[PDB]
Amino acid sequence: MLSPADKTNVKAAWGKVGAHAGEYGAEALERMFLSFPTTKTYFPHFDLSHGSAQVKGHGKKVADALTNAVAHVDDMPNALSALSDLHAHKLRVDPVNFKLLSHCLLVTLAAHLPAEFTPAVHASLDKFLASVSTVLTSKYR
Amino acid sequence: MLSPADKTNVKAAWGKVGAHAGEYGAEALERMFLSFPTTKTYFPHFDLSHGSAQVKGHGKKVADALTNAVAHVDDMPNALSALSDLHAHKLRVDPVNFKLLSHCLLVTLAAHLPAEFTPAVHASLDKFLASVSTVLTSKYR
Amino acid sequence: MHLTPEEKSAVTALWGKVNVDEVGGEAYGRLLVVYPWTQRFFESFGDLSTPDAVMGNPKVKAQGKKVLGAFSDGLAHLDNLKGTFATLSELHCDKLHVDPENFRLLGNVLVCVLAHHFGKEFTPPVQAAYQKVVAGVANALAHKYH
Amino acid sequence: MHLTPEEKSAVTALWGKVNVDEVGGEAYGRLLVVYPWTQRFFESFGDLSTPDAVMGNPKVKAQGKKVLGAFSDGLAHLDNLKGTFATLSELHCDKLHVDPENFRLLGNVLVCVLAHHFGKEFTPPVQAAYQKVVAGVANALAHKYH
Ligand code: HEM
Ligand code: HEM
Ligand code: HEM
Ligand code: HEM
Repeated sequence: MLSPADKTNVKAAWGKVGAHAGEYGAEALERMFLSFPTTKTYFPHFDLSHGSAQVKGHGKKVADALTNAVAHVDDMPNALSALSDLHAHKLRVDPVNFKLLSHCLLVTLAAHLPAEFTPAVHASLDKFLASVSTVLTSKYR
Repeated sequence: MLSPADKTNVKAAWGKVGAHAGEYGAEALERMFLSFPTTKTYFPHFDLSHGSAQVKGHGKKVADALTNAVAHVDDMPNALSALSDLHAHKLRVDPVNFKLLSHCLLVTLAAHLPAEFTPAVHASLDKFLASVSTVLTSKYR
Repeated sequence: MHLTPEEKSAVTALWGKVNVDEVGGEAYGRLLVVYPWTQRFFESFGDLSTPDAVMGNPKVKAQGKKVLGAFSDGLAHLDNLKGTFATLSELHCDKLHVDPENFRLLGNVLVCVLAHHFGKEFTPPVQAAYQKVVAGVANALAHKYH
Repeated sequence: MHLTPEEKSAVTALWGKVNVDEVGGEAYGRLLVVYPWTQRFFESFGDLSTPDAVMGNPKVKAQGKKVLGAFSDGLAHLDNLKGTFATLSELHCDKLHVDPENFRLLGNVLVCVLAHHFGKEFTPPVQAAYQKVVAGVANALAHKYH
């Protein structure tokens, strides 16, 4: 469960992200593919080289959906319902890979927010990311 | 999420366990200690020899909690509140270890209930145990 | 790798009583019912809409048979799993695109099936030796991923 | 223990710039804050209730010092991590009773702290070499568990 301080930390960190959302979603994906090569098996139809526009474009879509979850932080299962259905019944990503992207997302945030990534906020963001992960894998079985 | 059919299947398998709940709980533990030896790190204060009274005692307590959970499947968070408090602030078992115990739990039931362990009951039991792990670790942070 | 002489003999004696086609069918079917996201590779296999259609699917039973025959022969090369499964490892990654996490999931369904099949002869120590082997094979198949 | 020339270089040059005592103190402190159940080994460290109390606790900083230092010596023996860490592996199992999964958690926290500290020179490829290394050292520390 996210506390009031957790919600305030996530909305403040993500407010700072702002208009870089998309760019940071793409860097997070690149970090993931290079650190954990088994995650490339869900993307055989994509150019995964450095600089790829398909990665960029997927970047933004992942980014936009986080923004929408942050804006609906008290009502997530409803805002991400369409998303939950697409991963469970179509893409079918093993739930294990959601922790790997969450880690990489955190690393990306750390590298670009030297001031806002305190111990407290790191904790809140990890909790926020695991909650999105749970919601996204809710309908799998 | 546990559907209506999962709850009917777990109450059916668990009723069949009936009176051996205690003994199967002890066997599940011994299987865990032998197959995944890192789980012994949480029990340095125990005599872990085959059939020790401490291992038998703990098997019965684990069994009883599961029975409580099947009885209150519609309200697990409220029914396991005390236990989930204990694991989050006192025992503090890493959450990965709940999947090893659930696995061994599964294997114990397979070996002792040849008639009842069909493919749908296996699926309902694994979801159910996942749900119980999820309620026990929900207050961790 | 690295079982004791006791561990190898236990794995081999049990394996001598197994019907490889029947168990392969049961294990792979339960993989598909219990963890339904593993069905993602298999839309061409037909009806998988309920547990009974899955377990009854003939395409599912032949995949099971192929997969368990390969496992079965790997049991003879306990000393060199990595060399034995090198080419298959490369194939699953470059061509089939199979997440190696699915090998872990089949290994645990396999161990549940052996217990359901053999009941009391699937003692804790026999289980322990089989847990090491299914992780060893999962590790050998993921080895050439890149 | 297998790194490419590019990976070894990336690892060694960045570690040349790390102040061990400082990175150690921060990485271990964030471990206790972000995954509070790791606080079960450290009841004797005193006040660990809020983030601030964890981050300026002197015993927390001294432990991080100790650990990262030993971590740093292993970076000199990258071709034989299991033989370098065998004695500490035994100690962690037989006398400290530490769940080896704790080693993976610290590995991810350490990577977050390097990114936070070095910013944009912790690029994706450098992260990937560090991810290999921390996985190696955690596997080396768990080697002698039984
Ligand atoms: C926080 C976690 C995640 C979020 C918020 C997320 C969000 C999304 C979104 C918004 C889309 C586009 C859907 C559309 O077109 O309407 C998508 C597609 C996709 N996701 Fe996820 N996703 C997450 C995790 C993952 C993970 C861990 C993987 C696998 C490693 C993954 C694999 C895919 C794939 C393969 C697609 C389809 C891409 C395409 O061909 O266009 N997702 N996801
Ligand atoms: C199905 C999941 C589990 C359930 C239902 C469960 C339930 C219980 C119960 C009912 C107790 C005793 C409470 C008391 O006497 O006050 C207990 C204690 C304990 N549990 Fe859990 N547990 C689970 C998983 C685990 C796991 C995975 C571990 C570690 C590998 C673990 C380690 C312990 C320990 C060390 C104790 C205290 C032992 C003692 O001093 O008697 N539990 N648990
Ligand atoms: C013990 C683990 C496994 C072993 C030893 C194994 C071995 C094999 C073998 C021998 C083949 C046929 C190779 C050929 O065509 O020459 C194969 C094919 C295949 N495997 Fe695996 N496999 C295993 C696990 C899995 C799992 C868990 C999945 C997916 C959930 C998977 C997905 C596939 C697919 C999709 C094919 C292609 C079949 C076809 O084209 O008809 N494998 N595997
Ligand atoms: C990079 C991984 C690690 C390395 C290289 C490492 C190394 C060390 C070293 C060199 C010591 C000093 C012991 C002595 O004086 O003989 C130590 C002690 C200790 N370590 Fe580890 N450690 C690691 C991770 C961890 C983790 C993740 C935990 C728990 C979450 C842990 C728990 C302990 C404890 C409880 C002690 C005893 C400290 C005391 O006296 O309070 N270690 N470790």
